[PDB]
Amino acid sequence: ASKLRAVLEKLKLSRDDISTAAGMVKGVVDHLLLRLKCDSAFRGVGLLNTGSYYEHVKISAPNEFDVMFKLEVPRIQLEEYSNTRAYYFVKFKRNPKENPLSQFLEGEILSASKMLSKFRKIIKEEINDIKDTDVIMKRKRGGSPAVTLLISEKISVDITLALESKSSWPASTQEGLRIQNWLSAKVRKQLRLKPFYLVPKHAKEGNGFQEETWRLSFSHIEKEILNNHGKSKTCCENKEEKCCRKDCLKLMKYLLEQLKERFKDKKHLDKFSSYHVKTAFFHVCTQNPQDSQWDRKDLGLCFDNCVTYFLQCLRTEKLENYFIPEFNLFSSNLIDKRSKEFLTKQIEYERNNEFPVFD
Ligand SMILES: Cc1oncc1/C(O)=C(\C#N)C(=O)Nc1ncc(S(C)(=O)=O)c(-c2cccc(F)c2)n1
Ligand SMILES: Nc1ncnc2c1ncn2[C@@H]1O[C@H](COP(=O)(O)OP(=O)(O)OP(=O)(O)O)[C@@H](O)[C@H]1O
Ligand SMILES: [Mg+2]
Ligand SMILES: [Mg+2]
Ligand SMILES: [Zn+2]
Repeated sequence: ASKLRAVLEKLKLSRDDISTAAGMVKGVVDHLLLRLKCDSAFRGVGLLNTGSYYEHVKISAPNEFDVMFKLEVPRIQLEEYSNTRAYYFVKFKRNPKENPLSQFLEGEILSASKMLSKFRKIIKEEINDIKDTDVIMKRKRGGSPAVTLLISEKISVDITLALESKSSWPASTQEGLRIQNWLSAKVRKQLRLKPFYLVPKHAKEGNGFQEETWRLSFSHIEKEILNNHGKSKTCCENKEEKCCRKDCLKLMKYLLEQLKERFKDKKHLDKFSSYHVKTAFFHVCTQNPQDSQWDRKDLGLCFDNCVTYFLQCLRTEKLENYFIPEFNLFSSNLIDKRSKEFLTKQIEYERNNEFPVFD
């Protein structure tokens, strides 16, 4: 109640930190975007600002920014890899015109691993010829489609290549985005007329990866929803309509960040990410579609609703991707049962003890 408000106060981003970080990031990102347009493959590349900073749910410090370098790929033909619902091979239809991505084809399949290698290579060469600014590239991770930069040893920038398709969303999405009773059927229809994205994250094949696979991304839609999040079009535009939706997501993010920090050397929580609590939070929005169910005065209850839904997800080992219902973020394949039981026990103790990990 009063204690949660004091936590939200401490999580607020400093105006001075925002001013310095926003300037540093824009300078680096604008430069790379310019250099990439100069390569034959990446002529159409455009910027999408995404994740928690641009959703206004970043907590503590503005020290991690996300951007998509998107690229329209006309006449795309997707093939689902192995019923995984989220991972696809990219092929092309008949096209008289030369394909600008020819260099990355393996037979008829656009190689995610080749395209990412060149993307990463270009960015690497380019961040040397930045001289005015201190910028290094961190080592490639199999988990992330992103190239990660560190600016002035303090600010991380994740850049993901993203193919843009203006086609209908794949069939795996048909029962996703259950926003009809919250944001309206007409908004669901408008969002589903927007493009979708594919990022070069590869699917599991036995011991390793199917290195040519891409994964669906709806980061653009997640941002649209968080920054236009009410049943009322004037939600949070006036003092009579201040909801606690973003406050509840910030508190869930802080709960996980604090537990991950406390066990950062003991492995049990390494497989959990902020995307787990972001996804769970969108599900609680579907369950609680009225702005009256997110009144600022009910912060403690609204936060409890998010905590108990997340606990139910851990116990049942079910957390659907918000866009792709048959994609289980909490499957055995991804997170072993012992890790989920360990997180459940820490979160139960926090809920039973008024969240001492916040104090
Ligand atoms: C960059 C950027 O800009 N827009 C989206 C975007 C972007 O990151 C993604 C998109 N679209 C995305 O899918 N990222 C991703 N996917 C899986 C994972 S994991 C290893 O499966 O947990 C992670 C991830 C890995 C390590 C640490 C961490 F914190 C997160 N990250
Ligand atoms: N497993 C995932 N599946 C799909 N999209 C993901 C996944 N992980 C991350 N993303 C997308 O990439 C964005 C950036 O991810 P990132 O890990 O930086 O988290 P975030 O939402 O910015 O929150 P924070 O950085 O504060 O933890 C997410 O908001 C989401 O749209
Ligand atoms: Mg982020
Ligand atoms: Mg990131
Ligand atoms: Zn609101």
